[PDB]
Amino acid sequence: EKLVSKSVFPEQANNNEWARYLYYTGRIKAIQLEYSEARRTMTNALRKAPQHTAVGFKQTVHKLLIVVELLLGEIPDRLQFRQPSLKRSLMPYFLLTQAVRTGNLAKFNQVLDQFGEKFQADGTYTLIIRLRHNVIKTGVRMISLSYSRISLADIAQKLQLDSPEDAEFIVAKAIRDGVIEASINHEKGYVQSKEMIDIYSTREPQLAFHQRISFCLDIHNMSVKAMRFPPKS
Amino acid sequence: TRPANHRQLTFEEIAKSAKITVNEVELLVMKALSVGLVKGSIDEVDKRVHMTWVQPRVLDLQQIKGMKDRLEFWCTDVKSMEMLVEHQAHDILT
Amino acid sequence: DDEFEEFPAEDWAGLDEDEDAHVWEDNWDDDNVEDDFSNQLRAELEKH
Amino acid sequence: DYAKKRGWVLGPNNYYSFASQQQKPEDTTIPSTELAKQVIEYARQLEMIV
Amino acid sequence: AVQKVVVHPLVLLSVVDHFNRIGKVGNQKRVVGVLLGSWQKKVLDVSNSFAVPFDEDDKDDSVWFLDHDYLENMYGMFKKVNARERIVGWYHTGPKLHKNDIAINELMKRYCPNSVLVIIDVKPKDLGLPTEAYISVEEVHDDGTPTSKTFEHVTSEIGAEEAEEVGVEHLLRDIKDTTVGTLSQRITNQVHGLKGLNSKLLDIRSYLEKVATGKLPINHQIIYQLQDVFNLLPDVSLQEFVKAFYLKTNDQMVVVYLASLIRSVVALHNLINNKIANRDAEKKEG
Repeated sequence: EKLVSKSVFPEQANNNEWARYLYYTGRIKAIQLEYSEARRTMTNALRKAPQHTAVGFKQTVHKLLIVVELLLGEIPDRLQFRQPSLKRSLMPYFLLTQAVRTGNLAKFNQVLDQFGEKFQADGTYTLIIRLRHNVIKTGVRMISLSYSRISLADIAQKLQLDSPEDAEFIVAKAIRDGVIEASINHEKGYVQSKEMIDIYSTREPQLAFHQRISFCLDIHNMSVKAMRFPPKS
Repeated sequence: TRPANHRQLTFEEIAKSAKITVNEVELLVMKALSVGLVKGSIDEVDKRVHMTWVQPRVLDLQQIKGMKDRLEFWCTDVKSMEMLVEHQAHDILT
Repeated sequence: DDEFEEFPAEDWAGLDEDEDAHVWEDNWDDDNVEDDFSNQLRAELEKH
Repeated sequence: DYAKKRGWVLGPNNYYSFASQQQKPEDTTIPSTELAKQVIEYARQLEMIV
Repeated sequence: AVQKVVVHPLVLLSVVDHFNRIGKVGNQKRVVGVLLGSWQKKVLDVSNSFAVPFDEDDKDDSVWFLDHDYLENMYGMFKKVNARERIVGWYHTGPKLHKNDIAINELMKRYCPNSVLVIIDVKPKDLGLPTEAYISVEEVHDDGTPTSKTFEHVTSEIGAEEAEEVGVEHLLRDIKDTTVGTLSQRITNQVHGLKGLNSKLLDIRSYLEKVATGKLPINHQIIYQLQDVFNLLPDVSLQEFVKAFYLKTNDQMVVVYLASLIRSVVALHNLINNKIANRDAEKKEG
């Protein structure tokens, strides 16, 4: 972590060396607690790898991406799992997600135990353990997305929890983490989700399009620079 | 008198500075607009009124200075941003 | 190319044959076990 | 004492405001100088010889 | 009322030649002549000019001579050469409006009642058009009471026929920068307009200084006009206006972004084609 934080990656490398740097930085973050940046760097890497070869590399990044997203309370998409190059290499993770959605600690324990040595071999076991105590998070994010205001007692009923104070506390910690956007108000006893703000009216669109325009002009300058007219070679 | 930024009166203030009841204020401003003294509108719902412009009125030798100072601010702004444009755009337009 | 031979692929020891090999669209919801929707409607009506 | 240490208003008994509004930033002023520089730079890169 | 007055490059160059010839003759600071042209339903058309001997007393602005007999003779000869052109007004090369102007115009007003005065400065220290047009009208006051004749400014521009355009473009080989692209629409304006606005505001400020310091009297129509000017200035802190400005800037950006994507793809394609051509040339050479 110190080494990476101190040296600077040159901005002109291959696709492959960029992919390797990105994988290692993603792994190092995921091992620490900055999940979101790890997710982002990983997806950049997977989007920068060679298309055809590197079956093992794709396997590596995909399994780590699955684990990190799960750790983030989102649900990774099912499209990949049936891809031929990663079908049988992720069955552990397929069962794992089937478990994380319909959270059943019995099923989570069954799958972790059975496919245990494999997880350890991958080099992730620690993270899947970090998940096992965060299975609730998916449910609370779902409850927030679905409801614009719910009573805390309703949350307790929905999460198969003990007295509604436990759910109260979990929701408060969540909103603290930033996974959900809401505001708790117990004097009536309901957690209230925050409205939707208009992104366009702000200045975000201008910034995004400016960045992309700069990239395009740079592409052009490079492209016309690369030309060599050697007919007088 | 109200500064240009605010210039959004309230019925109650009309009634207190004209010695009229709030109910009969609206006709006063309605007429003022009709004759051609001030342009604007009325907000009966909120009991306010927006005056987009007031008839020109002679000014003494003090408000003349305020207007001149505002013109100085204007000239300074204009030069600043003419310079910004020229400098940032030098290479192309030499 | 720069084949990542450094990284290993998955072992083919077991390589069990495909159970059904269906390829339509997968989709996430298909895993859930529902209760024969008609049955839920009938139970509702019985309970009203 | 702990409430005193933190920045809590200490309202009615067991009633302290956390100021979750965060000032609710709504003011906007149209930052222009940056935008003008951005646009002139687009034009520069567009017309220079590369 | 004249909605617009169009002068022709030949007229401008002829007035400059006139001023050069008299100054070479010397002992003058202004020149006076006529202007020939026609009308196109309120869109004037000045097309030609000739001289008219004139002299003035600089010290007192009530002595002047203008040989109107010369004007009539020259009108005869020019009308013999070109019938389609009739007197339209008169011009003079003094920097800014003089006091005699109403006197001369009332003299000229016999030859053309709808006579417009066109001043052609021959030494432009500014960034703006070289001509100013003025039409004499009666002005009735609410308090200024006596009704005099004051000049009302009317829009003016420069226009040319194909022959004049050809000639001027030929002579303009002393400097030339077309770059119709963004370079022109950013040198011809933005900078130019800001410079002109600054100069105008500075003139207003000089006059305001002079009035405030007592060097002049107070004029009430000017004060009312300036109050209206300051009342027009918009406010840029209204959420509605900020919202609208951002919306429109965003649309403009999406279009420029698409344009740049297009350009990048085309340049890459050109690089690929050049690379393939080089490779083929090498393989054939090897």
